[PDB]
Amino acid sequence: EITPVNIEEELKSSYLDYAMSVIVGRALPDVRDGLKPVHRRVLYAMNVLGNDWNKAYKKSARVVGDVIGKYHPHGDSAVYDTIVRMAQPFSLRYMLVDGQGNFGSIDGDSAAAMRYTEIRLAKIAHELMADLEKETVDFVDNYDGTEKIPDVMPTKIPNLLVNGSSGIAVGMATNIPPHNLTEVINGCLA
Amino acid sequence: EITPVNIEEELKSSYLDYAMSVIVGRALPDVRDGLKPVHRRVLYAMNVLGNDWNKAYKKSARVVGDVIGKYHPHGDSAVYDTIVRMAQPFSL
Amino acid sequence: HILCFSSRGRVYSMKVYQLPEATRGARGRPIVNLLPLEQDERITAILPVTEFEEGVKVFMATANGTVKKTVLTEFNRLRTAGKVAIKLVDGDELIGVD
Amino acid sequence: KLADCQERDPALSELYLVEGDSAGGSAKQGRNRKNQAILPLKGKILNVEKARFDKMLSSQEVATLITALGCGIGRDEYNPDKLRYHSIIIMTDADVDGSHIRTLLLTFFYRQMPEIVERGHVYIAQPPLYKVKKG
Amino acid sequence: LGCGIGRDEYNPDKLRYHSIIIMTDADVDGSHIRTLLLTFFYRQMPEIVERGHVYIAQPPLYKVKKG
Amino acid sequence: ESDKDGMRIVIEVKRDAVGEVVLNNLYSQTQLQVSFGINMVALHHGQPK
Amino acid sequence: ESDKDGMRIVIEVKRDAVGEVVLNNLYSQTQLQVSFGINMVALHHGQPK
Amino acid sequence: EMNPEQLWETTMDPESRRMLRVTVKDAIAADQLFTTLMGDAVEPRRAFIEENALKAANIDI
Amino acid sequence: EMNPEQLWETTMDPESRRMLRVTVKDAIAADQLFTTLMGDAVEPRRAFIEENALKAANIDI
DNA sequence: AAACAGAATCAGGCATAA
DNA sequence: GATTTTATGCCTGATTCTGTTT
DNA sequence: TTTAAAAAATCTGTGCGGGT
DNA sequence: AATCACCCGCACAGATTTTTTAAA
Ligand SMILES: COc1c(N2C[C@@H]3CCCN[C@@H]3C2)c(F)cc2c(=O)c(C(=O)O)cn(C3CC3)c12
Ligand SMILES: [Mg+2]
Ligand SMILES: [Mg+2]
Repeated sequence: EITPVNIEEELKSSYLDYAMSVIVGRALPDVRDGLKPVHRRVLYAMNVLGNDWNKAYKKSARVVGDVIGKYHPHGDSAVYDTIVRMAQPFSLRYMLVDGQGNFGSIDGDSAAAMRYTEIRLAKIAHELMADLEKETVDFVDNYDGTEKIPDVMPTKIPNLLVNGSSGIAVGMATNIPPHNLTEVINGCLA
Repeated sequence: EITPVNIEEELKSSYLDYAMSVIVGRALPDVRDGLKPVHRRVLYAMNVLGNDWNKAYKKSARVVGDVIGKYHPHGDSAVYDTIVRMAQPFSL
Repeated sequence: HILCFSSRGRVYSMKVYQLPEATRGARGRPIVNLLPLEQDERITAILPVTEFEEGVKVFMATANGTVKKTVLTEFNRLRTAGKVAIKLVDGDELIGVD
Repeated sequence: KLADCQERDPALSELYLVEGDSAGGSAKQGRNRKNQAILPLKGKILNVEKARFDKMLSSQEVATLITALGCGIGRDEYNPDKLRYHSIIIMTDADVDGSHIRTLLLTFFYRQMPEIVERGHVYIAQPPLYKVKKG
Repeated sequence: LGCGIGRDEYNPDKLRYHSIIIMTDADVDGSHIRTLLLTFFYRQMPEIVERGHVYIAQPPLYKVKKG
Repeated sequence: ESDKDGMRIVIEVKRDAVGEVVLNNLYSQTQLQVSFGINMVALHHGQPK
Repeated sequence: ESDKDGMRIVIEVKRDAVGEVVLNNLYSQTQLQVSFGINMVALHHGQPK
Repeated sequence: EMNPEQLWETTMDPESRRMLRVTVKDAIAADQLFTTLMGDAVEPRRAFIEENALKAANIDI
Repeated sequence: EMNPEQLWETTMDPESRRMLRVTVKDAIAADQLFTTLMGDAVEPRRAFIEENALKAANIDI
């Protein structure tokens, strides 16, 4: 059967849904740990896989497959592009991923495909997820209700100030520059 | 530092290496089970993952990632093309 | 400052250091690259000026014994193309300006 | 990229606008090819509220959509009596990225072809979300 | 390469580099590509080979570490 | 005209011809009849046979 | 001429120019000087601020 | 993620499908809404979002 | 899979590289070998592969 | 003195790779 | 997330040369 | 009394990073 | 395995349109 609908209500409902979803869950960072949802999911998946800083490397395809098959219901090329940026010394003041292979250069060259490279966690990335197994944060559900994901990380590093952020949303945006770790620690102590 | 070499020996050794590798490990089936190496590796990976016939489905990217990252040292698009053909009712 | 008087009573302004700099043995550069003159329009008199002040006048002396006096403030601002400063007749040229 | 039908009377035909290539192929495979047509969309479409007229004319997605509709555009040759189908149906995913595309298409139709909306030729589809089974 | 081709305009004195180095992987496909390149060079430009302008690189295979 | 019931392709015969000649020409010229070359080669004890 | 010792870009100026003037023009017209607009927005209790 | 048969029998079969028909009610507020939500100016859009989605939800009295 | 600095320091540095130089020895056997291995006919290639890869390997003393 | 049979050559398609 | 060019062997249909005949 | 030149005031591309 | 076109906000250099002002 066919039921009528007014165009104003449809427009308003659809646009409000899209705007609220983008504002709250895709493009802005949390003030407590300084991460977007995709960064948090990537780090949690790497931690669950057992990919530590003093063990052997793993291929990027395996990590991308786990991330998009258990936590993140989107495409894989953008996830790989997100992972690549967290390992470049000319992008992050303190890198969070350790890479092995061709990851680009400041000259503007692109990185190799994910069938060629390998990654593992950096040493400072273990301080963002300290005491994760002692019930210090809340857990939420994934898109199926089969897995659980942390709601925020129990970080010891003021990540937002020391690494910055930049994102574009509907109606607003953000732009934060990076800082130096020792100075921020001294300010916190003061 | 610099060592001379004859062209005939280099050509012969390289071509024999490639030909034997392709004959014994890429394109012919085994008479006992009827599978090529890639089919066997895909089935073994799916068995290890616990992807049984009376459980829930799994994303294709996860299986392809496991196969490429643990057993098959090649590209990932041809592996997906191989997996696709094993599920078509008009092919098998 | 440099004031250039052409063969048709046109006036242009320019700085000294804006001119080409070369050595003793060099030939020079064509001034057409610096001023929008005609094909046969050539300078005939140059009046250096330090700065503009008060309402003093500029005495212009041409050939054939012609004289003219004009207020300096009219030349305080000039465009790319000069303005006529004297109505010459036939082959009469400015030879002395102070 | 259009997959047409066999019926020649425009009052007995339908046109579907689908969100992606995979859904476009799925719709092509399982349709009634007697009186149903399929036109796939790739990527997000232009916002014709923020753009200029020539920019809208030089975009290929909008150009193909205009050609498939068959009415013409420009307020100089726009004749709403030559519409090739009398039912236009919008089919997108049931997530937040389908609402955006629905809004963009509604904006295009309302700003450029008011008579089509006034006469009631535009529809929206309702796919299900769950499936349960016990034996 | 900048020498021309066809044995009607081929002049081996216009070579723009006097060292040509082939670098591939250490597997079987690298061997296949090496054979194809050698076939091209030997069949189409014999004087380049006869004058010793062609080399083959040799990268390592393992890296070991303890402390 | 294929549908859920099964495959169905319709070819219309002209008024001045018999169907059999057209069908045989279609058999001879199109892919309504193909050849399959059988060649049974497999690996036995690590050797082709 | 960048190498393992670091970045190095070489620009050569004619005899009829001054290095400072061309350097200033390069500052003005290319990306040898950029602006960075600071705008600190983040999520606090699930709300932008 | 759906098989073509499921898609047909759930969405495209005229015997068992459900749809919506789009109509225009006022035609004088529709222009305002379209201009506000899809226009170039950002401030009206931000104010609209902040007023509707943020504050009105916290107090649904 | 190698970092660029490792690749340079192990393969491309003139003070550490090792390479091979290609020469021609007989020039009458090379033509026959190239024709057999890279030619159009399949039977000589199959015979050569069999002779050099089965009998000369499985049988030796 | 062109037709006309017979022979030789050339593309394309099929499943894993670069 | 589509389209774009090669290797490797076997079979077929269409096209182009070559000696023969009316 | 025209009438070419400043000179201001508006428009128009472009790139940053997660998504289709 | 590289290449191609849109959404979303902000800042700025460069190109077009109006408006004024000194010369014939
Ligand atoms: C075919 O759509 C895409 C285009 N195009 C769309 C344009 C209009 C139609 C004709 N093709 C052009 C190129 C593109 F340029 C890039 C991407 C892309 O990067 C991407 C991804 O997952 O990374 C996914 N998609 C599809 C999911 C949208 C892309
Ligand atoms: Mg992309
Ligand atoms: Mg491929």
